[PDB]
Amino acid sequence: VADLKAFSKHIYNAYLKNFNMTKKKARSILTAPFVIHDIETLWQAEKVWGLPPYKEISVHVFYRCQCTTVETVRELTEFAKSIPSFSSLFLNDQVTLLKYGVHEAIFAMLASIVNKDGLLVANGSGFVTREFLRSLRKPFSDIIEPKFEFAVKFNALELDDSDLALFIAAIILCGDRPGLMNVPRVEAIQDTILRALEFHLQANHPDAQYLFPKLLQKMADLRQLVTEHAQMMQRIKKTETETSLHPLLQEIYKD
Ligand SMILES: O=C(O)CCCCCOc1ccccc1CN(C(=O)c1ccc(-c2ccco2)cc1)C1CCCC1
Ligand SMILES: CCCCCCCO[C@@H]1O[C@H](CO)[C@@H](O)[C@H](O)[C@H]1O
Repeated sequence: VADLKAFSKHIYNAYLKNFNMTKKKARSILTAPFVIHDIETLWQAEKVWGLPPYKEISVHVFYRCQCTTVETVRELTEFAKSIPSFSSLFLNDQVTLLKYGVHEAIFAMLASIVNKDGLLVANGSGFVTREFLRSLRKPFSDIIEPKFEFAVKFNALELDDSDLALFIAAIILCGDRPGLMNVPRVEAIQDTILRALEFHLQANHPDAQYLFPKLLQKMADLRQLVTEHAQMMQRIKKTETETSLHPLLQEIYKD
């Protein structure tokens, strides 16, 4: 309880140092950004704002998701490396962790910039509506909406940034990942983060009953969210041959 408090402080600093936007700053903005809600406003935003050559509205928007997804893998990688227990693993295990962990963490973190009406883009200087993203053609509308369903429920838990750092540290440092070399070591670290999380919630959310087991179920739900995301990504790679898929995301899905 004493030790695990110090542990959590370090993981929080890892978080504050590496992530380009806190949930704190996102809610404050979300409560002014340029609203993108149709083709004209997307154009004006671009003309708020170097991607692959143009194809069409839905694909262009998918290119922008893809670029932000890659940018977030970057942050998550620096954040992981800022955790001494992560950085102490052999480099191959770090890659295995990030490979199977980042999309779960990405979708967890995504909730911070989402409300029921849309999400922030371009570092908070823009806001893209959910109805606009719903209007894109299949399969680009289908891959977007489920993340929204997840976020609004997740945001009802009202985690702050110090909760999120442990929660995401817990997602990354997961002994379950296929092809781990040193499983007992990663399981041990995961257990520690989870114990630290449990205590942290006790102090930070003293009136929130069931919050810890609530968040453990969200980790199980994120796992299913990502399975469905990869399946949709398989369909896009198969039916949308003219859409470019970033090589880094390719190396992640190839598993
Ligand atoms: O999986 C992969 O690796 C392949 C990529 C598919 C990812 C599916 O993308 C989704 C789905 C749901 C919610 C958000 C996003 C994309 N994101 C955005 O922040 C974002 C960025 C730009 C726009 C935009 C600009 C102009 C008009 O719209 C809109 C949203 C999040 C997601 C996680 C990191 C970023
Ligand atoms: C930047 C952090 C995220 C990295 C995620 C990408 C991991 O890709 C994997 O890299 C391995 C070599 O390291 C290959 O042996 C695997 O075939 C490949 O799937």
